[PDB]
Amino acid sequence: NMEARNVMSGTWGELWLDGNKVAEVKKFQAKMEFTKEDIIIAGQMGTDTKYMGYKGKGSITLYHVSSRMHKLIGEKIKRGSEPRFVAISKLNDPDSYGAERIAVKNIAFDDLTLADWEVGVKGEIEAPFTFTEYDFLDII
Amino acid sequence: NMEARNVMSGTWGELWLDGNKVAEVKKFQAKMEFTKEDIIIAGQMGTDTKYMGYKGKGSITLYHVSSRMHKLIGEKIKRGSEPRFVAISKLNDPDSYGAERIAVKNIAFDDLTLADWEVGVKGEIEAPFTFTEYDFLDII
Amino acid sequence: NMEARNVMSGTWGELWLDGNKVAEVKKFQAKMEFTKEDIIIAGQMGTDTKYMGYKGKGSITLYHVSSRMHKLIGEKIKRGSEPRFVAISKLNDPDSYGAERIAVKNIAFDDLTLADWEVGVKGEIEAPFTFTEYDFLDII
Amino acid sequence: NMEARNVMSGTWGELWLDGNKVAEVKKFQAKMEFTKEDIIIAGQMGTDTKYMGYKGKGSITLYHVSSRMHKLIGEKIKRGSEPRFVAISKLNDPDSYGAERIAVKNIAFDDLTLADWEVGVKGEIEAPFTFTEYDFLDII
Amino acid sequence: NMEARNVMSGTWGELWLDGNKVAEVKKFQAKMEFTKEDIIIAGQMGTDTKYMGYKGKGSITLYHVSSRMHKLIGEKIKRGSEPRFVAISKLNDPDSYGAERIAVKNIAFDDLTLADWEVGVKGEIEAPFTFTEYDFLDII
Amino acid sequence: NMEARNVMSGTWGELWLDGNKVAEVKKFQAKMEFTKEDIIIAGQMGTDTKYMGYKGKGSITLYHVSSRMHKLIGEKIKRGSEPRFVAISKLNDPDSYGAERIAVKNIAFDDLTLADWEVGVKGEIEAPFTFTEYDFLDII
Amino acid sequence: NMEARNVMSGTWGELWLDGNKVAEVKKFQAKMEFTKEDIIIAGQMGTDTKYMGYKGKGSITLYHVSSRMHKLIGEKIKRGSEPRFVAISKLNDPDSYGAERIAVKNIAFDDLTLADWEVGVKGEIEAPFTFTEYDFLDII
Amino acid sequence: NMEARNVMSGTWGELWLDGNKVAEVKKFQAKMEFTKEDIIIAGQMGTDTKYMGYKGKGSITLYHVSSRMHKLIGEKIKRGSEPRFVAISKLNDPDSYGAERIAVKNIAFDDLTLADWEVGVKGEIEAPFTFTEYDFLDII
Amino acid sequence: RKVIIDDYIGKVTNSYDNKCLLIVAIKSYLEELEKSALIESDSTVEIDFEAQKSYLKSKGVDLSYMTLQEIKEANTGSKVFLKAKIKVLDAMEDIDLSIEI
Repeated sequence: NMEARNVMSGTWGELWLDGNKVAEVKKFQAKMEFTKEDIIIAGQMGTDTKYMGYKGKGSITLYHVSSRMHKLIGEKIKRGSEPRFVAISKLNDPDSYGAERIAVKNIAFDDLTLADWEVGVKGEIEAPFTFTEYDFLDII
Repeated sequence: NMEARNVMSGTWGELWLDGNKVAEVKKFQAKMEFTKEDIIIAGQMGTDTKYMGYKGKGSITLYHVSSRMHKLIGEKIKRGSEPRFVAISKLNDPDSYGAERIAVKNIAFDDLTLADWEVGVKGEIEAPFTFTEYDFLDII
Repeated sequence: NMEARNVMSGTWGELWLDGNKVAEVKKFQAKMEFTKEDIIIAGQMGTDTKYMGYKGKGSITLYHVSSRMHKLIGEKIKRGSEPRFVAISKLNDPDSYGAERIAVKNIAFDDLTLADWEVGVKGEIEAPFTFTEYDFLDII
Repeated sequence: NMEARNVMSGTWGELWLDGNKVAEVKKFQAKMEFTKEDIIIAGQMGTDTKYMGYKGKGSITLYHVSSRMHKLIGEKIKRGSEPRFVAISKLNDPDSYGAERIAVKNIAFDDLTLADWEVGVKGEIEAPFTFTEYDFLDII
Repeated sequence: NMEARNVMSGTWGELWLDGNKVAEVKKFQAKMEFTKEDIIIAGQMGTDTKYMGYKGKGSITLYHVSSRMHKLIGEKIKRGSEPRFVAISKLNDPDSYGAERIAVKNIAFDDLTLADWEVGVKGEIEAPFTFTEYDFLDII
Repeated sequence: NMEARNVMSGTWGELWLDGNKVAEVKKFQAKMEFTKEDIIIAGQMGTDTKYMGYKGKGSITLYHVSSRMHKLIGEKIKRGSEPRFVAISKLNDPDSYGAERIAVKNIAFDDLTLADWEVGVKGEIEAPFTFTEYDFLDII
Repeated sequence: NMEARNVMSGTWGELWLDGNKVAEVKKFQAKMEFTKEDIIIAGQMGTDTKYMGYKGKGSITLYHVSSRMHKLIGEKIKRGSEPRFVAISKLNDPDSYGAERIAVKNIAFDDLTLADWEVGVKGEIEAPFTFTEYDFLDII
Repeated sequence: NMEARNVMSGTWGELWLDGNKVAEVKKFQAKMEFTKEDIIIAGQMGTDTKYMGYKGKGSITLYHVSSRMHKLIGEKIKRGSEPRFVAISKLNDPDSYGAERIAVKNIAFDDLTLADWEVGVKGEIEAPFTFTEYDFLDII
Repeated sequence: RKVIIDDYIGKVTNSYDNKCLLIVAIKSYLEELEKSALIESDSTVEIDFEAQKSYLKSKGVDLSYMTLQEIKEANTGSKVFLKAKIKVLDAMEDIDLSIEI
């Protein structure tokens, strides 16, 4: 049942941002961090926990082909309005059986990289973000 | 559409400082860090955030060809007056389509490097700074 | 205009300490760190800063040819009097145009290294310090 | 079936570069290097690998009849633009079962040889390259 | 018992690849590389090792009679699917004590050679591979 | 005393493996590699070393008369159990002063060669191993 | 078109160094090494590269007729100033199609050979260098 | 001008070590290795280098006529004191244009060879060294 | 027919290389038709071996001692012989379904 070829490869992934395909994508990551409070019950030695909520974090790294991120948020940040976006990730490896597609909703970015370059080095842009809700589309 | 040649290279960039071209430039970086506060809404598990403001940070690294930084700020720092400058960065790669030019305004430097050298090592100067406002000139 | 040969080399530097030339000098560094306070102005998103003062720091590293540092401060430290010195640094590279000479005044050292050696390792002494005032002599 | 005469000989090859036949050719070689990662699966001693991609490499060696290689890329390299070429290799031995033809695309060269000569030695020029795509034409 | 004539000769081998006999075969080699970790046990000077697994490696070299290697994997590699083959090697020398046969399974190839020729030199193609399993058939 | 005839010749050796005499043996080698750490002692320029242990290594090369090496370990290796063997080497030259015999214990092999043949070449199989203990029997 | 006589011979070259013809020249070589970075693009197995710059390298070998190499740089190197030279190479074979001439500029040498001799051996001196620019003159 | 007879021959050299002529000399070699750092300048593809210093290296090989090398440094090395020598090399070929002489100063030797011999082989001793300074005397 | 008439009749010399170029052009046209999903993507174009052999036999040359590869590139005067293999898609018109209770 378990074979080496079944392991997913990241080369076959693709990312959509606000309904526009991002072909210049290097890596994508979305994570859900739970919040747990320590609870001690009298009479038992093992310490227990209570679950209260979660926080969503992630980041996107992409090559510096064009100035995509500036046009998205640069003007609105100055005014005081914070935009919200939706991202869709699909991972379709031909050797693996099935492709998983997940939608990440209500995204807010942490920073804007106006300019960053160095002599003899190719340019890359990375931007972390936080989200609130997700959705499953054709999980394996 | 996406090709390897389209990636911008940092060798083709150039920097202007206070209207004078800086040919001895190694790397330039300007970043905008947002400020966000956690907000917990009763009835929903996911934590949400509110955006309040941004802080701008960056740095410039250059070879030790001449004593450019001293003449800019050294005398005024002692007296008590803090100068403010404007920087312009243009990144024009022949393979990539279009060149992006961004102006960073109201710059204040963090430190002054009076002297730094070691035997058998070439000299370099780096200076971080904070800014307030930016401007877009012919973004891709 | 900009050429590779114009970059200054640290091998051509030299240092004077209390009017006596230090031939056994490995590296020298003097830096001025500014103090800035965050200021938030109502009505604008970007945070601004106010400059209040500066603090000077540096260090000297030298080979263990002789016991120079002991005779300078060892006896006076025990009594309770803290000496103050003056250092002069000159960087004269034949390929570069011009040599910069800077004087650093009111120096106070941070520590005294009584003894430090290991088998099969040559001996070196490093001593950080703080200063108050500087002066420019024939900057480029 | 199998016989000595069926083995192909390199004297019968020919090479088209950028649509122009190269008559002063000595050897031509193209290859694809796969990328594989070791994966250890619990319960099995033998290690298994997962295929992730390939890299193409090759070289051309030709007699120094004329300065062909300069006119292609010499002036373009300095300005900052990299050209891409297409090569076709045909191996037609009368004794063997017909001929095989292959087109190698997206060729980018590794180096340019301005001058290379020695007293008493005939001149030769070898140029390695990397490619991405290929076609099969009249494979046996 | 032991005599010179009993030594096997390589001229008498043959190889089946994917169920089809390969007649233009020059050499075939398979090997299993064990993985061992050094362990120092208190009270004993001699170091001892623990066996952890094995890795399989090999290669095939054959005359360039026909373009057999392309038709197997050339189109599949680009699409992202990796095939696995089975090879059988039989060594039957009339002088030696009978013949030995071995089946090597789960073979995955390391590279593909599109073209390789040189003037005045006969053509040869060598392809290395890795495997995981094996059987013994008619071992002596 | 010393004479040319006294030198031992390799033709007169023989090797027992697991209690069975191996007649098709080409060469046999065993060695012990000591482990020594450099220690610098104050007041002395010459560095001195401390002996900490030894590691045993060796190899056997034998004509490919029969598939002896497979029957020993081929099936056991896959299942996950590693066997240990004992080898005895005797070197008995009529001209030299008698014969010397040594037993090498706790032998574990490094690799297994499933198949290795080439057209026009006699077959040979070489197997390296590691050991831990040894005895002296009839040393000269 | 193609014929054996058309191949250029190294006996017919000549080299000018700093405007003075060098008659005792054995070989001359110049080359440009491009700098390329691997870039993986999502959805494609074949890796693609981005060209970032080039580096120039070469060497000169000449019979030890006279102490020419010393007079150029021997005294200047000690003082701390590095000279830059210009070399011109002309390859004029009567059988080939004309001659090709190239100027290599901004040459800086790697080492200086004070003395090198051995009994019964003719003397030779080889000096490698690095360059930055070049011109084409009468290219075929 | 240039002729075969003008090439210097190594048989005509001689070497003075510490003011005493060495007659049993086989070869002598000295060299100066420059130190250069790569520097990338914005707007130019070709990389340029900056010269920072040099390192001197060489070796002497001589027939094992007498135990000359021991008497120089054998007893001094153990005690902890390192001597420095001066060597002069003269190359005087009757056919060439005169003779060239060079003095190599501040020589420190790398190793000392206590004993080295083998049956049926003549003895030779080679000693490498490092230097710092040099003079030109009667350069051609 | 239009593509061939426009650029190939009377403007090129009937050599093997020109035949290969014409084959490449036809293959490119078929690949262009591929993206519109009118036919299948397995199309192949090559020299009509049997027709060429028959024409050569008619012209009188002897093919007993002629290699198979030699026949492909032999002279044919003005005539050119080619063959292809394409598969044409059709609309959905019959459907079979079996639901397992």
